[PDB]
Amino acid sequence: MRVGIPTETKNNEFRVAITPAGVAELTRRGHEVLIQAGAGEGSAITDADFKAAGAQLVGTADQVWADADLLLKVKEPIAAEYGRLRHGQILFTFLHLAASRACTDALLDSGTTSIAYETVQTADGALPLLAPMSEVAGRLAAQVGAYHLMRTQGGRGVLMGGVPGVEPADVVVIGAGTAGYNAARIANGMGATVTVLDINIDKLRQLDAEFCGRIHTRYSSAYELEGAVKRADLVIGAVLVKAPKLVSNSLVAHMKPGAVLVDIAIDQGGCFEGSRPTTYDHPTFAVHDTLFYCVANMPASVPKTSTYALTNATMPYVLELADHGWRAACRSNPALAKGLSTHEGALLSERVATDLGVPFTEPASVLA
Amino acid sequence: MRVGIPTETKNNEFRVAITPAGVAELTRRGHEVLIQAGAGEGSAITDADFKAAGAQLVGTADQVWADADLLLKVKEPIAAEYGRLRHGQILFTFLHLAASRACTDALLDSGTTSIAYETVQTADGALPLLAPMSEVAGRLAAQVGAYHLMRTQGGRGVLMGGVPGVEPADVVVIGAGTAGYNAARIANGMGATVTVLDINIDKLRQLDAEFCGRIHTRYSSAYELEGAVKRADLVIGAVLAPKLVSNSLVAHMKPGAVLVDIAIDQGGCFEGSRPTTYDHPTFAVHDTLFYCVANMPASVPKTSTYALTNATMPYVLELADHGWRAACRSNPALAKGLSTHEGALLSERVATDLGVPFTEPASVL
Amino acid sequence: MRVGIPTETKNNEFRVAITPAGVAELTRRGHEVLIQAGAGEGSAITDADFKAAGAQLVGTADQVWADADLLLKVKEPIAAEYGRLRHGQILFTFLHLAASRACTDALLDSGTTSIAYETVQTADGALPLLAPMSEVAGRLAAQVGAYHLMRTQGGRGVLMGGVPGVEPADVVVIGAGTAGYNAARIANGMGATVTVLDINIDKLRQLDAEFCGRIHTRYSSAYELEGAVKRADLVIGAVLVPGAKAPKLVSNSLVAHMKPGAVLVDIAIDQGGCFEGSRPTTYDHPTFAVHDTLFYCVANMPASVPKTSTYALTNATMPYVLELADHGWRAACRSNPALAKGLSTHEGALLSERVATDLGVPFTEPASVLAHH
Amino acid sequence: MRVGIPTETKNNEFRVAITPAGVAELTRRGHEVLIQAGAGEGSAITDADFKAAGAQLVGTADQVWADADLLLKVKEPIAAEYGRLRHGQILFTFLHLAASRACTDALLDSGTTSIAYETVQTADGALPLLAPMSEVAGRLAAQVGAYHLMRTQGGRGVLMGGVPGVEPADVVVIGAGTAGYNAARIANGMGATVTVLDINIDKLRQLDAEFCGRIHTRYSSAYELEGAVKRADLVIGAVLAKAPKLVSNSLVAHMKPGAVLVDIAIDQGGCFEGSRPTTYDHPTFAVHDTLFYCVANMPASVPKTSTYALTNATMPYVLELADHGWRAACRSNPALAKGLSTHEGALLSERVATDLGVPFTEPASVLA
Amino acid sequence: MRVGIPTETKNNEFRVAITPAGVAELTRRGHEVLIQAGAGEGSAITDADFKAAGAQLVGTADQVWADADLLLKVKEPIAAEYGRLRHGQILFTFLHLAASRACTDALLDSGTTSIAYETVQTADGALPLLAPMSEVAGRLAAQVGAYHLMRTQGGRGVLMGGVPGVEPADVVVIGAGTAGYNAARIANGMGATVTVLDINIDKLRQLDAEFCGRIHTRYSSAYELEGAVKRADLVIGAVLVPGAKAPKLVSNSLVAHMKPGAVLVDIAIDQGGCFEGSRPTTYDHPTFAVHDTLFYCVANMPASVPKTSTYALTNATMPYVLELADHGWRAACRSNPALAKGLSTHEGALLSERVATDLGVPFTEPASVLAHH
Ligand SMILES: NC(=O)c1ccc[n+]([C@@H]2O[C@H](COP(=O)([O-])OP(=O)(O)OC[C@H]3O[C@@H](n4cnc5c(N)ncnc54)[C@H](O)[C@@H]3O)[C@@H](O)[C@H]2O)c1
Ligand SMILES: NC(=O)c1ccc[n+]([C@@H]2O[C@H](COP(=O)([O-])OP(=O)(O)OC[C@H]3O[C@@H](n4cnc5c(N)ncnc54)[C@H](O)[C@@H]3O)[C@@H](O)[C@H]2O)c1
Ligand SMILES: [Mg+2]
Ligand SMILES: [Mg+2]
Ligand SMILES: [Mg+2]
Repeated sequence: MRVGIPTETKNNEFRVAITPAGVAELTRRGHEVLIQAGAGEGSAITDADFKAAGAQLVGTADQVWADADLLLKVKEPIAAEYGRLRHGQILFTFLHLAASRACTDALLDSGTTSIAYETVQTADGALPLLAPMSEVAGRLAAQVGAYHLMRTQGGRGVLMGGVPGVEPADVVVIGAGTAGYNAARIANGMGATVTVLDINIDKLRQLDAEFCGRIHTRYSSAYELEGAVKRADLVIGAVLVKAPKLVSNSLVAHMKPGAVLVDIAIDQGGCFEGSRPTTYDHPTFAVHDTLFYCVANMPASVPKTSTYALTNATMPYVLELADHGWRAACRSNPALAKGLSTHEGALLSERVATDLGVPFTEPASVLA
Repeated sequence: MRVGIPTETKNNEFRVAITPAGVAELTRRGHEVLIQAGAGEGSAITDADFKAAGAQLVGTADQVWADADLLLKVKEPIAAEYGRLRHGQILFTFLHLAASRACTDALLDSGTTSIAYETVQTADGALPLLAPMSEVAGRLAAQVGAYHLMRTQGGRGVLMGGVPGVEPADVVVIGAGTAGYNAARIANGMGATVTVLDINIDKLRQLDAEFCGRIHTRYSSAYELEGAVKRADLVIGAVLAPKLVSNSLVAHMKPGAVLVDIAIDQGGCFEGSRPTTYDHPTFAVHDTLFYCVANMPASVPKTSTYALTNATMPYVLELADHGWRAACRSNPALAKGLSTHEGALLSERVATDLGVPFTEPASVL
Repeated sequence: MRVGIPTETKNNEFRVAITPAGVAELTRRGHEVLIQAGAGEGSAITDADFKAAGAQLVGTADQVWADADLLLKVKEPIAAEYGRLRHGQILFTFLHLAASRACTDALLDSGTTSIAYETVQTADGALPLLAPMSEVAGRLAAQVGAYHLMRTQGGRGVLMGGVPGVEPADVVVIGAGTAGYNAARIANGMGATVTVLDINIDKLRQLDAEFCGRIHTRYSSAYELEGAVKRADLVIGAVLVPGAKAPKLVSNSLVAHMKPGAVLVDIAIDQGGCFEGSRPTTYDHPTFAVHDTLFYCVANMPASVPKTSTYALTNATMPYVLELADHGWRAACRSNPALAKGLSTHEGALLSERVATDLGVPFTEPASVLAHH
Repeated sequence: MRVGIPTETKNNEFRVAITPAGVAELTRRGHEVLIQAGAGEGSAITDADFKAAGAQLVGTADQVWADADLLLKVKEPIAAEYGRLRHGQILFTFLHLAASRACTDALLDSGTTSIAYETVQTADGALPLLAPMSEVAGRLAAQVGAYHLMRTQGGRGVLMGGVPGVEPADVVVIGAGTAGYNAARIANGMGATVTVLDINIDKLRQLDAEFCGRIHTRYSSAYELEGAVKRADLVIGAVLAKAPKLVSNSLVAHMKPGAVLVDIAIDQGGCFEGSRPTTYDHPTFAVHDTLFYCVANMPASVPKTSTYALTNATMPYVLELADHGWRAACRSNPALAKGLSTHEGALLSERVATDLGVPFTEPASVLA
Repeated sequence: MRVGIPTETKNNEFRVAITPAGVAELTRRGHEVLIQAGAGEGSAITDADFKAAGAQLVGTADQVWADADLLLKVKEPIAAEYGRLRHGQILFTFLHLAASRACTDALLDSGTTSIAYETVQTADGALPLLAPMSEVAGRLAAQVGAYHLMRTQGGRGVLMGGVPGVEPADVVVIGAGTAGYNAARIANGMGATVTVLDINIDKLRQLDAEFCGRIHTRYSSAYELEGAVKRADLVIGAVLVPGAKAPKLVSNSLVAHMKPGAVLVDIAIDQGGCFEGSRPTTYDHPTFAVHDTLFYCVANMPASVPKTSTYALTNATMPYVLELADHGWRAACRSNPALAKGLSTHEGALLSERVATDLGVPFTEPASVLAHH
């Protein structure tokens, strides 16, 4: 079949839904790959690189959408693309349908078959396509937080690791899941004193074992959180579940002046009461005497790393969908089936259907 | 004696030349400490912190300068401050006289006694008061490198440590001195693959032992240096300056690669370096991003103030207890910082860089 | 029952399939242990050692095979042993059937019941009897690869760890399971720059955590594999699909692009090799040239460290040996799904699906020979 | 020559001034080694071990002192041994003569030639025979600190390393010399959060590099020291001339109830205002709501370790005294010569001479 | 001046005493560089590479030696080269004179001026030109020890690192200087249990700090050394007294009490060997039996990794080469006391005190040869 990857069109979205490794593998299996000219430029993949791997490069967005049987993207389609959606095409991308009725309705009205990266889920409950984006966000949180700690950025003016004889930044990571663990490991590699809070004591055991106690772990109670947050130079909100609000504005009021709060959970409401999504040009805002950083889609800022991280994870699903079509691919792999979102006007996600007050169609009935 | 610390007035300078630790020790010893109100605020030290330690908080800069026998600062006096300079006061601060005849003329015309932090020098040749600033600047170079590597900052789009299955940033540190060692260490801690270039094999050998081979060391031939730089996502120039990275070497670098010049305070070690500000920290050179902001340590004044004043403390105490002449006689390292006294220039290097007469430090001791 | 252990006969095979502690235990449970005289000498276990444990020592290999109900070995039967294979005997050893149409034929034609160590597989997917041998083979691969990088061995002439100011060897390990992890670990301990590829990203996460990113990890696509192999001084092939012949991942064409004097150690040679140019070699003559590189393809690597590997192996196999001796193959396999996955041949039936389909031989369901009545 | 080693006779001194290794090296060079029957049994050295190495075992202390040309000891001669001192013998042991007029006078009255372990000193200023004992004391201080932190010993009841989710002990080490570095190292290996205070920034740089930021370092000032001590569960005093009083009883008053303070400097006055030397059986006492541990001669607690650490250090010096006699050995080795204390009624240490108000005889005048 | 670099002639010696960038630097300074055709081939430096850099390629060894004012070599001249030694030439190379009366006599009888790399010595006592080779040899000692511990090499058959549940190899390193530290470090990286002995307790403290006690340290006395060696699978001899013949610390009767199949690598063989039974072996025939033990005694170990060792060496030597070329030996030694410490022979005088003491030969004070007029 024909696999199409258009240029991402969201403001500041520089990732692309495939790399040449991926193109080469599809091509080797007798799939034709159609890529819009310039699609990989944000990720430092040239048209030449993609063509060498086997792709046909196409001038236009609508030719890619009109000719592909499988359409790969990174983000959900936006308004300018709604008219490009079609019956008989499989769309595989991050969808976040609960967050957009316009998107969901555009997909339902088009008749298209869509599968969401973020709800693909293995039997142990893990989200293997979301996982690499959580790793990158976690790692970025630490770097971005160190930088905004600079006084020239409105921060308290504290270097992460201090220097001999001088106190390091005190870093608090809320959440020991994927993002959280990654934020802590990098803030620790920068010499900061890192404390991670979680109510999952097994996750705290893993940290304790992996850094041999260097990363502090505390059982997360409201009481312990308040105390840790009042002492912090840097707070990283890394709770994945809507995200609960663990840091009240009352609490922020008692923080050290110039403390930085980095909200990774922003892609689901934020885990700070005061969080509201930001953009790259205006990344941070003040709450009380404190600095909030809440940019949406953090991994888009490092496209060369994120493109590879995302697509290395999606590749085996991409291959199964190309080889076997959506129905058979979903029937063979219940993890892939958990991502099924729409098909010929049916909404196949019970979570989205109940959030939106839309009829739910059971996935099982469409796979027969 | 009275020790006086005014607020720093240079644009974007937020450090302060003493902490509460230093005031308590001066006070313990019977000296009076006078500090301009608000002086510690850029460094997150409040007036109340200073007062609890023993300081007297005075309302104006003019009063601090008038009444101090020993005047501690971070940066050289600027034009607005020239009228405050006075005979019979010891000024102790970073001066960099060879970079400013105006400042030199001001100190000479004032008759003041001054000692430069940066030329205080121990017998092994080390500069103990610059050292903490090089430590800070090396660590920052890693953090700031990492941030401008983001595509949104106009860098290539590479995360320092990558993630499992994905290539980390390739980081090259040129120079294995204090700053370089510190840049290498932070960048390695962030997960980047780090290569240090230097022609002192002994320093390479200490980096190899310290990190068990994890930080790569290459002896700095022209072939090694060019190959390393062309493969790099991030270059930290840390040679304390000669121009090691030519503009045409930069032409062959990966698009969107970041070059951070720590040497910028001494001309920079990249051909294309010119000094840059916090508001506009980077500029393009070919398809590459140069970061050359001056006084990097000023960015983290809570850290830098303590790093610096921990280093100056023993000298401050000796100046306070014994006065500049007795302290300088007892400690030749401190004497190496002598700059002016009662109209006379005491530095041969500054005198010859400015083509001005020079009084041998030994004259006055 | 009578359990028998013959002397290993494979080239330079110094391992044995039981130790004195094993014989004492079998003996204590009232079994007769028969051992071919000399069998343990390669592992420094003397006949007196084995006899004091409760074993009857036997002059001939033929007698051990004829008298044993359960026959324990380390390696697969070789050509000179095909005539010793018996109907109604249990053979418990490393088989690697997918790699040998001829060995499979002899087992099938003999009517024997065979269970392979390397397909014994627990619920979590782990291969507990292969594991210790993959640990040894992977550690060996790094030292053997380092040794062959020496110019005096025909290799490139590069030191594993370099020295200060001078680059280390670039080591590419394909596979991040037991063998690859151990190869990567030892190579990294010797100072090399180690990159590990796998298609299982969780294995790459584990390595990334264990060495805090010091050992590099790359998702294994053909595109990424070739780039890495072209840059490598030493390549270690360590991939597995359990019971299946190795996929050919490194083409002779790719090897033609490698640095002269590069070394390729194919640990997966026991399952047929994961390099196109791999063919089984021997401790006596372990290497051969392909294009301007040197291949190392020894299919019994742990044989050269028998004081380590005899014990590592028997620590793992002995609990399964005991179940087989006490209860017989069928009952033991019924009680333990993990042992059952090892089932390979019975009375001319091939019980392994991957082997069957890799060899183009008809397959018989294992459940059909274990079904209750 | 004849080298004699008697049994240590001070209360609770279980160390011995030679090991089998040392005996074998002396014996191989043609020296005769005479050892009091039972001398190494505190250090787990049987008479058989010494005998096998070439020693001659003798029944009585009297015989060892009478026949030895070089007498090796661990501690200074006590009152009962004063009559065993003699003209023409070399005595080589820890002397601390300034702390004892009775010992000093005994050495002088007897005419013996004595050399003090603790004043042997290389040209970088290091004290190589004292160094091993500081290493031991420092490491022990971490272990005894841990033990007396148990509530059952009167301490606050805090485990060094905590456990996942739970806060570790906060340990403050005052001084980054040999003892302090060693205490910081063990206390950190036990999982504690360790802060080291020193005014030597290059010693702090070394800690920062050796443990990669894990052991915190703070520039030492009374102000920093007060703050650190007020947060500590355990304070180790490791300042190495008499030791300065760095922790006042007033500061102790503001400490956490049940905090433990271990004074390694006790063998030169202690560095806590409240310190006074203790013994193994009554090792601790209360100051305000705090527990002080002040046992003199901590390395005696682990004679197997300490015997070997010490005699490894002294061995090259012993070999030279034996091969060459005291005069030639001292002329050739200025480090050994610095240990020179007495000879034929002359007092050869200027510090001891001025401290006791005795005539000072120049070591050079005797070395000619 | 004419600086000449002949091809190395020692067994399996693949290093060369200069690289193309060394040649360009001399040629830039106005010196003529003569290189024996083929001299760089073992280090993959072609005649063309050298010619490109500015060298004159000459066909015979004899012409290089006859024409060169400064003669750069890696190893000491051997018997076939003794006739090439010249009065009025400076020879700069590894000499190891305390270990060869024959080589010393040849240098003395020829009247040549020789400077040893291994006795050039900075005021801190470091030997900056030996160091890189010691790093290479120490790292190699670990990998060749591990190799010969294999049963297929006549070794004991123990894996360096063991595997979980099974004990690793027991490695003793004698000497905690450059080579000892590097061998301990690589052995430890392979998973071995490593014990290092030295009489310098400060070198033990460095090892203790660096590996937080993981590498064991023991003060070196005869008694400790014989306990440690009796328990060893592998012993690495790495002691030095600068310019002196190595002490024999490991007696043949001690070797008699070692484990059967133990491996002893004498890195110090270049200065005579620190084992009683040691004698120079070759990369062709590196081992021989002492009692039930295998001795390894290669005196040019870094020759096998020339891509690493040629650059490591020349990185260190080249600054001294430049000063010798520019100013002649006498002026250069006068300006640089470190280089002066290397001075070994001049016009029939032996300038090295330790060598003179060790060979029982008259010593001439080097300051006499450097005196002003
Ligand atoms: N030669 C010998 O003496 C000897 C001894 C022991 C083991 N071995 C062999 O070593 C091999 C490895 O064994 P193991 O115990 O490490 O297995 P393992 O299952 O633990 O790991 C094998 C890994 O290979 C990976 N893999 C499979 N296909 C891949 C591909 N196409 N690209 C990249 N990675 C891929 C898997 O994801 C898995 O992680 C086996 O063949 C085993 O029999 C040989
Ligand atoms: N075989 C080769 O190819 C080759 C190559 C390079 C170096 N080397 C040799 O390796 C040897 C060691 O060199 P290095 O650079 O490590 O030297 P080094 O000086 O750095 O270290 C030598 C160490 O040996 C210790 N030592 C001396 N006498 C001792 C004794 N009696 N007992 C225990 N320890 C003792 C010293 O205290 C010192 O720490 C030298 O002979 C050198 O020439 C050999
Ligand atoms: Mg398929
Ligand atoms: Mg002597
Ligand atoms: Mg010159």
